[PDB]
Amino acid sequence: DVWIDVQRRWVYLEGIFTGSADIKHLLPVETQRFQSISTEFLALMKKVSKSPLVMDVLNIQGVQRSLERLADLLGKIQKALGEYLERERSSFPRFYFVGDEDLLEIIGNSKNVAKLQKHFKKMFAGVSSIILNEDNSVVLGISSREGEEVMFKTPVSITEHPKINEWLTLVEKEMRVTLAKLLAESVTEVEIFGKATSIDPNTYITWIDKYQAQLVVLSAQIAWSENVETALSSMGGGGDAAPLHSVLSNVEVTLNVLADSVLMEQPPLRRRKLEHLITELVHQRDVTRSLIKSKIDNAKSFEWLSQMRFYFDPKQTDVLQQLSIQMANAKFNYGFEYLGVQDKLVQTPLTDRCYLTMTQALEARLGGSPFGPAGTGKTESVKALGHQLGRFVLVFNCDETFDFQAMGRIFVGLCQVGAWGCFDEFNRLEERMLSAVSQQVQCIQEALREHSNPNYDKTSAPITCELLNKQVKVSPDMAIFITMNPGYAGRSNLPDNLKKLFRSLAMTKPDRQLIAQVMLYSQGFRTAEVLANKIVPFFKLCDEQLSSQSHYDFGLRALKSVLVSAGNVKRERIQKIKREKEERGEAVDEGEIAENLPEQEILIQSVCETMVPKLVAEDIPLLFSLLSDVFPGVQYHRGEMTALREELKKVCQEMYLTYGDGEEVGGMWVEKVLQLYQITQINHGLMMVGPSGSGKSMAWRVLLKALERLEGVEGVAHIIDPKAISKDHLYGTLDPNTREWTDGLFTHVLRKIIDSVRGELQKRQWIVFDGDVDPEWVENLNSVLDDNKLLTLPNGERLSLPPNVRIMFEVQDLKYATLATVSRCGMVWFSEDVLSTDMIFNNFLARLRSIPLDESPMLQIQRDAATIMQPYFTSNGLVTKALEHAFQLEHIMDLTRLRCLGSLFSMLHQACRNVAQYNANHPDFPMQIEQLERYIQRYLVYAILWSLSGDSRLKMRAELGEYIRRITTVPLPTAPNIPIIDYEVSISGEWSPWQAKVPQIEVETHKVAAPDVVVPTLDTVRHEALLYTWLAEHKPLVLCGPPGSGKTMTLFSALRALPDMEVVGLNFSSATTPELLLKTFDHYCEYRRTPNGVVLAPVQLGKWLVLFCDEINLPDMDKYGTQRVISFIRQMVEHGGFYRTSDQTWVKLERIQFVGACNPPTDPGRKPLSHRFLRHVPVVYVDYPGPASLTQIYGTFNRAMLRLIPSLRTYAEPLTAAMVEFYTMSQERFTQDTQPHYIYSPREMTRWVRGIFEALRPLETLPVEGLIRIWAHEALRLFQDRLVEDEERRWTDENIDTVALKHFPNIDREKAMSRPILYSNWLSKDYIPVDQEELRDYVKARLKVFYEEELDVPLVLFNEVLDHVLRIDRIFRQPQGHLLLIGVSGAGKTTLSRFVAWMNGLSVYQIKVHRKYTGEDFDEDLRTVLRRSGCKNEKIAFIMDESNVLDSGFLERMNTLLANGEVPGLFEGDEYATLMTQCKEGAQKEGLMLDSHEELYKWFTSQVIRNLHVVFTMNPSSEGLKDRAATSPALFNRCVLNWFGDWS
Amino acid sequence: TSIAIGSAEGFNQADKAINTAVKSGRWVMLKNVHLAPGWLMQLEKKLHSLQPHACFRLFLTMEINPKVPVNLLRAGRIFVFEPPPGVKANMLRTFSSIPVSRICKSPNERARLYFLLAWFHAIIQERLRYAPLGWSKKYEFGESDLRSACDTVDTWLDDTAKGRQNISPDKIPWSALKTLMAQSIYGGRVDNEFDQRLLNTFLERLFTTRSFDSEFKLACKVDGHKDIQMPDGIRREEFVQWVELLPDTQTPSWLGLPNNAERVLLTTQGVDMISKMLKMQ
Amino acid sequence: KELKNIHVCLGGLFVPEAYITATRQYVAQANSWSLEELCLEVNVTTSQGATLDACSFGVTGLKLQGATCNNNKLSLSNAISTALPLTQLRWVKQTNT
Ligand SMILES: Nc1ncnc2c1ncn2[C@@H]1O[C@H](COP(=O)(O)OP(=O)(O)OP(=O)(O)O)[C@@H](O)[C@H]1O
Ligand SMILES: Nc1ncnc2c1ncn2[C@@H]1O[C@H](COP(=O)(O)OP(=O)(O)O)[C@@H](O)[C@H]1O
Ligand SMILES: Nc1ncnc2c1ncn2[C@@H]1O[C@H](COP(=O)(O)OP(=O)(O)O)[C@@H](O)[C@H]1O
Ligand SMILES: Nc1ncnc2c1ncn2[C@@H]1O[C@H](COP(=O)(O)OP(=O)(O)O)[C@@H](O)[C@H]1O
Ligand SMILES: [Mg+2]
Ligand SMILES: [Mg+2]
Repeated sequence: DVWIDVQRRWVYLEGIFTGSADIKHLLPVETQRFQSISTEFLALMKKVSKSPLVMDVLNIQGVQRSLERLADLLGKIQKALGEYLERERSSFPRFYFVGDEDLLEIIGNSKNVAKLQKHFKKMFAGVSSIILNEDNSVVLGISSREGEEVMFKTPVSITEHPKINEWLTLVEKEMRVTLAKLLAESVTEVEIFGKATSIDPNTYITWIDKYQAQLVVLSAQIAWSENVETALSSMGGGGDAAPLHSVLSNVEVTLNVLADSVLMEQPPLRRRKLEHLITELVHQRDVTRSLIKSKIDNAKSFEWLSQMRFYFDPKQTDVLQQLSIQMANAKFNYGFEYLGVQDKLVQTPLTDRCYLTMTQALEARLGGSPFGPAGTGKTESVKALGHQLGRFVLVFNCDETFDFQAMGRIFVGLCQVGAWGCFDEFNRLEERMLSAVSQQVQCIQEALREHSNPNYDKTSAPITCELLNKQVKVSPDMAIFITMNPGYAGRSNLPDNLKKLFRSLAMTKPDRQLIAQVMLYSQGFRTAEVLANKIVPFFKLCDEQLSSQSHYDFGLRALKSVLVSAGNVKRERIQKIKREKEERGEAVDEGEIAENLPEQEILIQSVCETMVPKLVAEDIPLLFSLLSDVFPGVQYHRGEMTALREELKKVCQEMYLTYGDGEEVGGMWVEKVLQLYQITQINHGLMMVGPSGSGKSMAWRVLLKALERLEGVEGVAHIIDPKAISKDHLYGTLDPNTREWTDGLFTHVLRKIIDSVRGELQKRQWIVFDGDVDPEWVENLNSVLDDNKLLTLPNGERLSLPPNVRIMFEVQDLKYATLATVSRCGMVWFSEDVLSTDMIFNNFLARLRSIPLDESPMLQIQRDAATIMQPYFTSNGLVTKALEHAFQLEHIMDLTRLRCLGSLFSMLHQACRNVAQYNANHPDFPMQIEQLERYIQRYLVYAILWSLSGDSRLKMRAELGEYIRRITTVPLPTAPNIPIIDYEVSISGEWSPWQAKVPQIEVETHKVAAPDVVVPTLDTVRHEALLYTWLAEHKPLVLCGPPGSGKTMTLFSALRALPDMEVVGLNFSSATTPELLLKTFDHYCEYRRTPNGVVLAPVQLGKWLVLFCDEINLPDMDKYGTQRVISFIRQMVEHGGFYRTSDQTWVKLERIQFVGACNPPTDPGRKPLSHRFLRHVPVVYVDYPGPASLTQIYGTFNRAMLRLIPSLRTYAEPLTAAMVEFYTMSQERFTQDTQPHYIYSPREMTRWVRGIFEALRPLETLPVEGLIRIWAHEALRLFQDRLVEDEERRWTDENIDTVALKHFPNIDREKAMSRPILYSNWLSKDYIPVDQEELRDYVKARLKVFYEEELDVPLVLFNEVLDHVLRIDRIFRQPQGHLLLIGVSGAGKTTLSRFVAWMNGLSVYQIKVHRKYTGEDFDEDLRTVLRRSGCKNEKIAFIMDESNVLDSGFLERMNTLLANGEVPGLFEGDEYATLMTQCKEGAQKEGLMLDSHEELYKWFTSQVIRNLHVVFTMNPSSEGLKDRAATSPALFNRCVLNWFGDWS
Repeated sequence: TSIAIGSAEGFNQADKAINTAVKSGRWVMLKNVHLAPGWLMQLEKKLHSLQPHACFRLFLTMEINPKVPVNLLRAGRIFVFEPPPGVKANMLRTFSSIPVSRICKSPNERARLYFLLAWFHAIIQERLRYAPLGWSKKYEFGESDLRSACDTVDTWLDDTAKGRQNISPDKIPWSALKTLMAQSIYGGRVDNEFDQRLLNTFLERLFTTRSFDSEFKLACKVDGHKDIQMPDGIRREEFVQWVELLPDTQTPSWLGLPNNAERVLLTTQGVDMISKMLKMQ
Repeated sequence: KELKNIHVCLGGLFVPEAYITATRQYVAQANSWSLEELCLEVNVTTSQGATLDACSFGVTGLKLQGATCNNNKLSLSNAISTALPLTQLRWVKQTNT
């Protein structure tokens, strides 16, 4: 327990000390200590490696003492390194925004400054890189992402300050002082531009170009504030001529100059500066107009103090404190943080109210809480206010993983740096986390309040707060802001104490008209006022008139996207007119171009490009009428993107897809593809919404390929099923102990793209989320899908979204996504009408004609078959009308078009393979065109029938057959009454009845009612053929039907005809999760790293692994209607693989197929399957055998049974009838409506026949009365033991007598129906009937012996005790015989079970559960019992009580053990090797020589099945039994249920 | 020592603080203990077998939810904190919470400003009972808003009055106070145009120079033809004494609402009372 | 054309704001006006004694809370609610006055 820790510590410390070759210069003494440690480590490696034996090294003295000394040394040096990192973070606090490994990277790479250039983006607001000279010895300045640079007035020399922290601090200080000096110069110039009647455009543009985008806006604000203050000071006399009009006119003329400037072409940086200046001066004009209208003549009037005012004092020695920003009574000093070129918001009334409220909160030294619906400007307004004060604002997208420690360290970083923390979705945290974080917030605010006191002096002790058990310095510039959408799903409730720490503000209705007007005016739109007054009411009326859809969003983000697109479209149209003028003539006048420009047409084009793609069919005319009314007389026609259209054509031809233009076949699909392309061009977050199989996947794949072939940029798509894995595996985990971050799947992909080791940034990267969307996981992408384009992790790491990456979602609905997600994504709606059925038929036929089925005569056969079946796959054809009619029938599951179509296509592929097999079998006489035509037509009819009605009852199948017969022209069977579903198609091309494949067999006497014995019946031969057809193609299939209908029996019978397939049983339950599938893969398959990637394939080469799921619809749906295991299977089927979360690696499945079984979804505890899952799995409905089929199946078993006694051979026909009638009656009498366990199926009848056969095996002869007695006894043990009420059991007795007398008239009633019907093999060797009194005496004697040898609790014998012990003895004498005794506590269930187990030689095992009992203890006990009963051949009665269960994992493991006899993941690791060793020893003891682990594990499973008997005892709860029926299905279909109840 | 419940470190801190205080005699407060219903049981068992210092006190602040253990409720004395029953009770609580030295300061008008603040707070908090009509939704107009308004009044009065004993009512920054209360303090919670209009209603009606006249009416036609009269006093004790002599006949007309607004509610509660008197029979 | 002269109950419609938008659109299209420059005027009259012009739409079931309407003028009342017999919504050009 010491060697591994020391080894790991030495490895990572050696990595740290070796990667950082310069770390020794700052850490000398510990460098020498680590050199000594490394010498010691080399000594150990030279000593222990010589002798590779544990015994050879544990005999050497001085090893453990030296190891303990080394452990202490490693701990001490690690603590010293941690303290050093803390101390170096104390200086230059920006290092609190980088990780420890990153901090060490900067520490050791101080000599080379090239590696440090990637860390400034996370330590500074807008500093992306630092400018250095050719020597890389002095820091000349800083640069931003946009390329704007600030040249330091005095460059920082790294040579004079070699230490990293010192010159970094000098760089930051020089940044601030240089920004202050440049601001002073810009203010000096803009003052000259101020107080002027006219402004020269050239000088104004020169000044704009000279200074940074931040500084020009700041200087304009300062100059305007000074002008207004001077005017108010002059007017303070009262009743005087106003020079405030002069200030207003100065604003107006400057706005005119700026508006003229933006009309003409400008450099992008200058254009952004002009836009910011236009916005700011529009706000200034509005404020000045408000002041003039209000007749404000005093500078102390609140109409002027309520505004943001800027005061510049050149007389201040400190240039940092030279600028003051004041709002109401709140004063701030400009932080002078370089912000680069941010996007300025429009200062609307709401923004002003937000500024006032947040500044009031800041003056009170408490946080701000803007709340409201999504897209109201809550986060952006906070960022805009932070940038207005020159503050460094960091946005943290918060979720429930932001625990106390993560929030504490974020607060520590904010305190040290002095930055603003905008915590978006703060309510996504847990309520207990909110309460815990409230204490830290209160401590920080108290420290700030103490700082604000005038009694404090900066020369005294600095203000510190207790954060994470540490004293942390709190800067006065810190602020905490939380933006939350109250009411949204996935949000928690804030505690009152936390709420009192923030000033709340309702941001619900943004001033949309003002934003539209200002944005359009800044882009150069003439008549922006009318455009805004038309486009904002248009959005309001679109929200009102249009239908309510979950993917509809007509808020600010929609208008914002529309306005940005309108500006881009205007620029593109101007460029197009420019090139047209260049190619035709030489006269270009940009003013003329702006004058005659159809701005309304541009707005219509923007609206159509952004709003139209998300509209449903019924809402398109409404929106177009709204456009025609709001913008009358103007029309827009979408441009024909031809250059992309030929590429789409080529890709569709290469991908066997149908292409169309406009109103042709597939035209709507191409329109949707073009809309998706436009949304990609305009949005970095996209979503493709529509019902399953609407062509979304093909749309985006074809778009990616066409873009690759058109632009030349290679497109890489990463497809992730977000709900197929846990959110921890999707985003990442933070270790609560070691604070170590493990990346998730999306995080790993994004980080790999950002690093771009293999040129990822040069490729078009599309991260598609193909799965369900709920607020639990998708809200973590909010900051990703916002203007922030940033992924924030709880460990403080922030990853910026590269411009070449698009985040896409492919979903079937958005009924669980909140508006927060809907508003942050461009929606493309794919209706089912987009993908027509003709398109699917064309794709299928093209694939059939092009792709061979074997891997060419096979291709020729496929082409001939496609030519033959072409006439039936047309619009208004046979298949289309059949599908339309089948959609009107009743099916056991929801019917989707692609499920039936894929079933039909697979059956047609099987037909082609049948023709190929016929040709191979007859080399001399290959199948001719006429025989092929007849066979293909008849098989097409047959496959249509079995694919469009295979999941329906008999009457639906007959109805579909009759409809097909009415509409088809294919020759059909001519029977007047036999339905078409009763025929098959022979390879000769003729209809043949299925009854010819159903021969009356004679089962062997010793094989009566055996588990693998099937009596051939019409449904058996039909379902067997259908399952063989579906399995031969490896197409996943689902069998639906009532429990015990024969789904497993049919599937095993069909698989017996496929020797190359090995079946593995998985039993799903309510708490089944994909880890069960992963354990099955680990046990039965292996991963290998082929050159194409990781491939998971079965260990047995040449065999296909069929994973058979027993109850596929049992797994619980979350509160958002998603089953994780179902999504996992859908991913493995549709994508042919999954993701290994150990290293986030795509694993491709090979030679693995899935088969599911389930009860109808209407049954209790069963959920309907997802439509995206049912699309790929054909569903076959296996119903209960009818009276004729049951009579045939059990009649055969009875004849085989009664062949034992010739004198009874004539009673097979009546007995079977007595079997059939009573079973029917009970099935009608007792239903699941009364009690959950009242389920009767052919399984009871098999048990009936099997029990009577066991009773009849030893007897040499027996009269009819004894046979009837055995029949009645087995009926009692089958149909009466589970009954709850007394009247039900009385009904069972009376009708057993009635049925027996009806079917056996001439019998002795008393001799066969003596009411105490008791059978036992205790008194005699055979299972003959026993008398009650002799049985009581024998039980009394055995109980005396039991008291002497075992538990000595005296018992009182009554009749019920004798009946119960007889039943338990019956169950313990059967293979895999498990019990479920349901009754009141203290009724003797455990005592009777132990007594009967002792009589039968079973060893009683009970788990000793205590308070500290966990799942691991249960797993260990399970391993013990399995080893004892499977390796030692010891019969064990495992007695378990319902109170012994502490978790659902108990029920999962018990369910798997009851159903299969083994737990796939129970023995893993050294335990599996020990189990294999003991199993080999046990097999050698038995006399079987087994070599491989697979067959040995099979022998172990057989031993466990034969030996272990599980007795489950539980109290009779009404809802408890219903819950157990779903949590553990095997407790009700693998266990014999005995209702002891209370004592009568 | 105040500790917020919810984290493991929180539980460790709570245990350490209680163990220290039961011997030293200090006080321990634990906040939001309803978020850890399980831990409250072990806390109750720990408290039961304990003989702490004479001056030791343990306060557990919680929300009224059924997850709190019954045994813990029986083990301690319960105090329910809720909106005051009426305008008079609300104003009395407001005047008791604010220190006397705060109201009695350099300007004599500060007392009347605080009285107006208390009346305003009482009216808006009492209109919350008639949720559909008094407002549009259950806004959380609470004690923090009152503190913020008091701080704003203090700051702006001190700014306007540079320590002068008396200032004219027209010189009081009425516009600043009205705007800050309608946009930042009380208007921050308001997310409706009509609720904002009603808040502006109350602020313009109450906060003005006319509030310093002897004929000022706080409310009109409360019952019949009489109306609530603005007290003529200039000291805090006189305002409190006026609040004490309120008629104890409060009607929704005191709030500006119609008198029948309570008619349904006062009916239901009455019936509810009967039900409770029948449940305990 | 008959659908214009019917009186609907706004509370009995699944989406009454869609009805308001539809009436606004009908008035805008009939007079060839722009959709965004239309404002709404309300005239309360008796259901039987009323006339609807090209811009007036009839609405029933509106209840005035705490006030009574006489001659299209509102007065405070002590009644909980007063049933407005018929309401004429008439779309007109915005005057900005
Ligand atoms: N342009 C096309 N021409 C012909 N067939 C097409 C075309 N586009 C798609 N298909 C076919 O129609 C079906 C559409 O499946 P696709 O995965 O594209 O739909 P989807 O809506 O993304 O499905 P899901 O919602 O299940 O993920 C497939 O059989 C596909 O091969
Ligand atoms: N006053 C404004 N001027 C310009 N753009 C604005 C304004 N208010 C909001 N926006 C834009 O609208 C969107 C609002 O985003 P965000 O502030 O995150 O919304 P919220 O916080 O309400 O969810 C962004 O695109 C933002 O730039
Ligand atoms: N033709 C048949 N031959 C033999 N047994 C049959 C036949 N039809 C139905 N059964 C009986 O029906 C039951 C089906 O059990 P099982 O395969 O587990 O059903 P399911 O998969 O529907 O749960 C068994 O008892 C089986 O013997
Ligand atoms: N038939 C009986 N006569 C007398 N005592 C009995 C009888 N059955 C159970 N007990 C007593 O009940 C206790 C055992 O109950 P147990 O079998 O564990 O109950 P459960 O039915 O809940 O499993 C012992 O005290 C035992 O002597
Ligand atoms: Mg936000
Ligand atoms: Mg798809």
